[PDB]
This record gives sequence, C-alpha cells and structure tokens, in this order.
Amino acid sequence: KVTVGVIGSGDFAKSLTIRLIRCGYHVVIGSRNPKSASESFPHVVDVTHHEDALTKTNIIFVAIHREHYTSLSDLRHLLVGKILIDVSNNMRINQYPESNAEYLASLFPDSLIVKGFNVVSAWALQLGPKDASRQVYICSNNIQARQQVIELARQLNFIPIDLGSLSSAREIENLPLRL
Ligand SMILES: NC(=O)C1=CN([C@@H]2O[C@H](COP(=O)(O)OP(=O)(O)OC[C@H]3O[C@@H](n4cnc5c(N)ncnc54)[C@H](OP(=O)(O)O)[C@@H]3O)[C@@H](O)[C@H]2O)C=CC1
Repeated sequence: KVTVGVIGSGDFAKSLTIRLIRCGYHVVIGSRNPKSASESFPHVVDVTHHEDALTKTNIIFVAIHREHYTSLSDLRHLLVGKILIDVSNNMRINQYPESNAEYLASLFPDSLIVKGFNVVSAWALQLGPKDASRQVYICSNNIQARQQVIELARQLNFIPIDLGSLSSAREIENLPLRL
C-alpha cells in the first residue's frame, strides 16, 4: 500500500484517515502527543511523532490550523522536497496579507505546497461528497506536485479541478465563505 501522511489528529485528520483507508492507502499520523492521539485512530494507522511520520511518506496533509503552522518550522530540513497539502480554512474572507497556502510555502520554501481539499467537510470525507459537488479545487506552483495531488483526489473519488498556480489559493480559501 502507498503511505500518505497527515499532520494533526483532530476532526479533519480523522475523517481524512477514514477516507484514505477506504480508498486503499496506508496512513501515518504525525502528532505532538502520539501516545495520547493513538486512541483517536485504528490500530492499522501508524501514529507517531512528526519527525518520524515524515520519513515514511512524501505526501503530507497539513491538517492543522494556519495559526499553528510555525510549530512545524523546526521540521524545515526534514520537509525538503516533500509535498505539503494545505487544507486550511479561515473565518473571514481575505483574512491575511497572503493566502494560507502561500504563507505555508513561505515557511517551507524548499517544500512543495499544494492547496487542496479545504472545500470538503469532515462529514463529507466520511460519507462522500454530494453527487453534484464532488469537486476539489487544487493548485500549486509545482506542476509535478499539483498532478500528484490531482491523482490522489481521483483515487479518493473526488473530481479534481486544476486551478493552476498557487496564486489561486486565496480565492479557493474564500470560496467556503461566499455562497
Ligand atoms: N473540521 C473540518 O470539517 C474541516 C477542517 N478543515 C481544516 O483542517 C484543519 C484542521 O481542522 P480541525 O481538524 O477542525 O482542527 P483541530 O482544531 O481539530 O486541530 C487539529 C489538530 O491541530 C493540531 N494542533 C493543535 N495545536 C497545535 C500546535 N500548537 N502545534 C501543532 N499542531 C497543533 C492537533 O494535533 P496534535 O494534538 O495531534 O498535535 C489537533 O488535533 C484546519 O486547517 C481547518 O481549517 C478543512 C475542511 C473541513
């Protein structure tokens, strides 16, 4: 099985892990407190510290809030060359001077940041998206990483919508707040 990583152990990380397992992946979780977090996951999931989880995969969902991104900054060297999927949402339209994905890309300039899956609710990862709204909006400045995440979305039974460069991340983040 291909291994996919998830950082964090909350509602989104748990829902994502369900969907990844159902669609044939092996999941490794990076948690601040993996002994405690291990009960939030089945035994088939490898729950460990961030620095161990990153050695087991090249594709990592960053299932934490923007305000906690800097808690990962000491991992920068270990994260070089890895794909980081920015799934985050904000409470306000155009909340910060940069989109969350551009902010993550600035923290990890030698990682490959891809925006995606922020429009999918935790409940939709468990049940599946509504048939008229299977779309997941994906973008990145790295074409190869963008295509890898597009293929992952297809394997998770979503319809990937390729919006090109990471400049698209701002309005992808505004979309849940717009109607
Ligand atoms: N909930 C949802 O339905 C959706 C959420 N999202 C996005 O997914 C991400 C997570 O959302 P959700 O799961 O709801 O958020 P949570 O509030 O559940 O936080 C998730 C994880 O963040 C980690 N965390 C908390 N504080 C820190 C810290 N100081 N340093 C490092 N890691 C920390 C914890 O993991 P640990 O304690 O294991 O380290 C926690 O389990 C957010 O960006 C959110 O916008 C996107 C779409 C839907």
